[PDB]
Amino acid sequence: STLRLLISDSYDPWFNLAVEECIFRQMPATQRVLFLWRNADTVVIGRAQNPWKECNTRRMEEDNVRLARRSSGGGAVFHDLGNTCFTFMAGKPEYDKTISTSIVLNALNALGVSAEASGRNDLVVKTVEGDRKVSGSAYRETKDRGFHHGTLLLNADLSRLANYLNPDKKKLAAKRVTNLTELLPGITHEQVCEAITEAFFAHYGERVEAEIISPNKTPDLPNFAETFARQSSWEWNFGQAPAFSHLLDERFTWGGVELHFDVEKGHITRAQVFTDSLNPAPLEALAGRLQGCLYRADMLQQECEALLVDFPEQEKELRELSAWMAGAVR
Ligand SMILES: O=C(O)CCCC[C@@H]1CCSS1
Repeated sequence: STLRLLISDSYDPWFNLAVEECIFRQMPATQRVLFLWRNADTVVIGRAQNPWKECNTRRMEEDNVRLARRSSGGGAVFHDLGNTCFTFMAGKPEYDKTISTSIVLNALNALGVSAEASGRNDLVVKTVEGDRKVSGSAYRETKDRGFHHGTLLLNADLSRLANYLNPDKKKLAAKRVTNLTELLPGITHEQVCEAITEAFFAHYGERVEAEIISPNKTPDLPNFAETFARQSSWEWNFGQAPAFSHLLDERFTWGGVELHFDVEKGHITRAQVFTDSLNPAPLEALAGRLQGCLYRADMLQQECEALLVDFPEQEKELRELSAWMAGAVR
C-alpha cells in the first residue's frame, strides 16, 4: 500500500545512506516512508568538504572510525550506535514538516518524555537547569516530495567528534545536550523504534509489515545496487587530497571556504573549492567558472559575480566571496 516501513538491521553507514538516498530520489512520492536505522562509529561530512583538511585521519584509522560523505552541504556529524535515526519521506502537497515532527514528539511523549520544537531543527526537553537538546534534524522539500531525517540521542558519546576533527584556526578566531539514557535508563533503540513506529501508524490510520533490510540482500528500492556501490566507494567518500600550488581560505558567518589553484602565464589552469556551507552549490559553480580565468582581481570578481542571476538566495554569500577575492589576490 501507501505506507512503507523500512527498518535497517545494519550499522553500515554507507548502506544506511544509500537507502536514504534511494528514498529521496528513487522511490515515488506516492509512498509514505518511515525508515529507522543507526550507524556504527562514523564521521559524516558534507559533499564539498575536504576530509584531509577537516579530519584527523590517522586517529580515525587507529580508532577504527568510518568516514562517509553525504550528498548534501554543511559540516561534519558524529554517529554511534547510541544514536537512533529516522527518515521520513512523503509527497506533496499532502505532506509538510510539522507532520513528522508531530510523530516524533508523540512517540517521545509515549516514552514518558515531553519535549518540543526548539528553533527550526532540534527537539528539546524542558529542564530545571534550562533547555537541553535531545534530537537534531534536517528538512528539505522538493518538487514532488518532502524529506525529513534526524537523530535521537539515546546514549551517544557527544564529545568524540572533537578528537577526529582538526583545529581550524580561522574558524576558531571567529566563534546543551543530553542523552535519553539520563532520563529513561533502560531505553533501547528497538524500544524507541516501536514508539516512533506507532506514532507513525497512528497518524496515518494504517499499519504495514516491517521490511527488515540489511546489505546482505537487495532491499526493494529501484537502482539500489548501483546507489550502494557508488555511495560506498572510497573515491566518493574520500577522494585524493587536493594538490595545487596556491591556497586561499577564509571563514565566513555562513561557512569556511578553501580555494585551491594553479596559475600559469597569468591565468588559472586548474582550481578546486571546498566548503562546509549548508548550500555548497554557488561555490561548486564558482570553481566551475574559475578555470582558465585571468588571474587578476577584476576577472576573478567578474566570474564570481556572473553567478548571481541563478543564485538570488545566495547573493550575500557571492558578494562577500567577490570582495574577499579582490582583496586577497596580491
Ligand atoms: O544534511 C543537511 O543539512 C541536508 C539534508 C537534506 C536531506 C537530503 C535527502 C537525502 S540525503 S540529503
